[PDB]
Amino acid sequence: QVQLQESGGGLVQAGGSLNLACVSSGRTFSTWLMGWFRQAPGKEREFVASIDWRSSSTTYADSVKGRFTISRDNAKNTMYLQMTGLKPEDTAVYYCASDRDHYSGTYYGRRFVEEYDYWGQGTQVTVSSHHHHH
Amino acid sequence: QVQLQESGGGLVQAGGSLNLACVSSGRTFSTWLMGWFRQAPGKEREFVASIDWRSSSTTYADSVKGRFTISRDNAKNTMYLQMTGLKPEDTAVYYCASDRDHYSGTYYGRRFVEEYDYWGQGTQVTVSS
Amino acid sequence: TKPFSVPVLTVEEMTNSRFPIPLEKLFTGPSSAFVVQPQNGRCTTDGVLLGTTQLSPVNICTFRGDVTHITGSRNYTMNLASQNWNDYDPTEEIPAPLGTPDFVGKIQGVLTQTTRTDGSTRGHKATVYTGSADFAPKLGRVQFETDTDRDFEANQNTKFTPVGVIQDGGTTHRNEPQQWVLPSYSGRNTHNVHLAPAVAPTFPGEQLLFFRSTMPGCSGYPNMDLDCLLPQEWVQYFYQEAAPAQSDVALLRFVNPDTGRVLFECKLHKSGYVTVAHTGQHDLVIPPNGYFRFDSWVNQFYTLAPM
Amino acid sequence: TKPFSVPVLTVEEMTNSRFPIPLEKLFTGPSSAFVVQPQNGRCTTDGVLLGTTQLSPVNICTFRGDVTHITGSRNYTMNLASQNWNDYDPTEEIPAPLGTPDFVGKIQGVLTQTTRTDGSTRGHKATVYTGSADFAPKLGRVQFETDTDRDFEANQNTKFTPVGVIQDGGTTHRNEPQQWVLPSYSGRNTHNVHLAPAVAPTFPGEQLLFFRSTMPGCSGYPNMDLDCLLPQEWVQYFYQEAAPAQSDVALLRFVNPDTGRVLFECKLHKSGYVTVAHTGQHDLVIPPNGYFRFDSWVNQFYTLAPM
Repeated sequence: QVQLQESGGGLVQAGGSLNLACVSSGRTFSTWLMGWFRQAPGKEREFVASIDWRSSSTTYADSVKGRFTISRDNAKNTMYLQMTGLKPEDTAVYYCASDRDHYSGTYYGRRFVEEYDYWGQGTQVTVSSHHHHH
Repeated sequence: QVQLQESGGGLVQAGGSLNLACVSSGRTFSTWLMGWFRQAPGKEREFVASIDWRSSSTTYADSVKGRFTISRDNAKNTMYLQMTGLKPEDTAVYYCASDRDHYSGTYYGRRFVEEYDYWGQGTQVTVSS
Repeated sequence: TKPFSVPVLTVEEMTNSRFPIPLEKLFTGPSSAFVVQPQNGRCTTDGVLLGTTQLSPVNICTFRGDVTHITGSRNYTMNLASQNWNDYDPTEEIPAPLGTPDFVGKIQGVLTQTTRTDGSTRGHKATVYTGSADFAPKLGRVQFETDTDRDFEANQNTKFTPVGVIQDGGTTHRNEPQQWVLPSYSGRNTHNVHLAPAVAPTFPGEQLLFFRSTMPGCSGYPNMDLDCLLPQEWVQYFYQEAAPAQSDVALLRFVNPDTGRVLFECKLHKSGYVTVAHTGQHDLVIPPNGYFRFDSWVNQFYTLAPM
Repeated sequence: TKPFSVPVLTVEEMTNSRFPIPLEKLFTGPSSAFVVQPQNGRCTTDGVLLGTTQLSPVNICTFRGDVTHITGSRNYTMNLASQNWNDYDPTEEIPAPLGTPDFVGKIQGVLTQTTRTDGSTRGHKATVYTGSADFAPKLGRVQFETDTDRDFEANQNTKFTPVGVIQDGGTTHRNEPQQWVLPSYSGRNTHNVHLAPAVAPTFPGEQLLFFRSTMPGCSGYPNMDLDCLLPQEWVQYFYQEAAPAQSDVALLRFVNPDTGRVLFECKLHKSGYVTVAHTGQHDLVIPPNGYFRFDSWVNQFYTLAPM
């Protein structure tokens, strides 16, 4: 009954910026806590950012604080993630997720993956170093 | 504080009658559960009857049903035990008692001596043969 | 006629009426595969308690009485008193003693006992299986499984406090408890009596709205979902006010108290359950940051805005 | 201005606001020897919550969060979340997380935990000593003694459900728990902050009226008397109604519903406590077969009918 579709993001040079978006559709409810996650091939899915339905409480992983900005527009059913200062470390699939059980931006388990109940297919972000793989 | 004073115990012939009374004094509260107990020398105290503050529910020990009747008058601050058809087994000291914690005439622990917190000094009933 | 109204506590601030735990969210979805006939948390909007429903939020799934040991076992039979220590009369027109569990499962808790001769006390882990043949609260008889064969005394006040539920064995996960399967209140092969009626959406395009908690788990992989038709505070409020029902359906509004935003619409039925305009085979969960507000009396044909 | 009113449930039907158990009676007597300063069940008549008082009747003396095992023992430290699973903010102008126990004693219950990956559950006997040096709820940390040293995972939802009090310090002694002794909320050798004030009778010829329950005993010979200043249902009602106080003292009357008789009179004070006209050195216990009825506002100079 729910599909989250994230867009934006592709290939960017080390130091560049991107703007991700995530659109909600289906039998949704506006109070759901939402956030951003990322996963690289062969690694574990990790928390990136979260924000409540009132934009009251924003949460950031230590590895993205200062560079990233999470934002929410409920009337457009869209969540945003403005990324700056991208390093090759940030190469991953970026997923938006939503927890139907919780609304508080200070919900103490808001960084755990298994607490979120709806997930998008993800958008690929690739940051290329000045020194290419070989 | 609370004083419980029971009266009306004499000596009687087997098959006789007796009307016990109990008067409550002091810091009583009109809604406490009340009842009658008895104790013979060398034996344990045993429940006899009980009745709520509204006379809604009467309770009797099996060994006295049909022969005894329990009665309560709040306006006189008095509880009565009408006793007929007495036997020598009825010889004991009879105690008035009241439980400040409960009100219901069907409190499932109403037959227990320990549930009651105030007591009379006792009236002596002796039935000879 | 006294004006009808609904408590203004948020869902987050209210209590499940089928187990002594706080409410955590709202839930709506298809219940066509079940008979939704809970006995606790049943009350009319004008204040008539139904089923096995009483007023205390903590006297739910609790047991009180005295216990008798079953030799060669760690099991105890509890001869039941009512929730206020009155004699339990099996002829009262109720399915079971008020507050009796209304679902099949193994409920874990603690049996506590106080000896009135000296104030000595004791507590032991205890489990009651409301699906067992010896589960007969309507007859005044319930069996508990404990961890001792000696410590409990006869003819002393005993209380069961519920904690959570368990699932055991090598069976499928979340097979147990079954929250929509009423126990046999009089034991094996007997019919239940004086039940609150089953509920189901009537007007098409509507489904039942449930006040949901998560029962704590004590062992295994249990199904900890517990939906109730009315918050226990709503049961307390309707009984107190006893406001006459101007119609069969009260229209309520779900309002976030910080924003004042209206988030959805719903129908409170006179017999004490809620329907919303939700459709399909999936479930919809609603965070508990809102309170219900009575706006006007309507009838069962009022068309709700889909939520 | 909304008219003031009190719930019409009898004492028998209401819950203690300092422990999740039903009220059993009323109690009045001299309390000048104690400092009566409980932090739960604290609410003004216009609905301002005080101390650590929250709205749920089942979230009293409960704890929620995650646990870290203290190596070399069967003990666990619980890093606390609020009762609604939010991050606990120790900088809130409260003495401790809302619902924290407000008395020194040994509280027995169960620690349950759910693993969020597979839904596996577990529960263990647990005791919290609210007088222990590592009882620091205001700093976000509480210690439990359990019956295990391995079967609890880190970073998983964990809950403590209270059951009763135990007693193994002075054995038969009724010297514990001590219901009028506040814990050191920030731990050993710290001072409490933002307390709800202590209460005492002001008018000559008056004493405090208490709403009394008996806590279940789980071991030994505990002092199970628990007196609260307000039923948890009154806290709930005042918080919702939020009716302005036209006077510092509401005049209530205790009425038996089956008869309509007034059994006594009492003053409900704006700050959230009750006094009666009673002045022996002897205690008076009142069975709970009655409700309270607001009749009119009066001044502090009103002379109540003695009981």
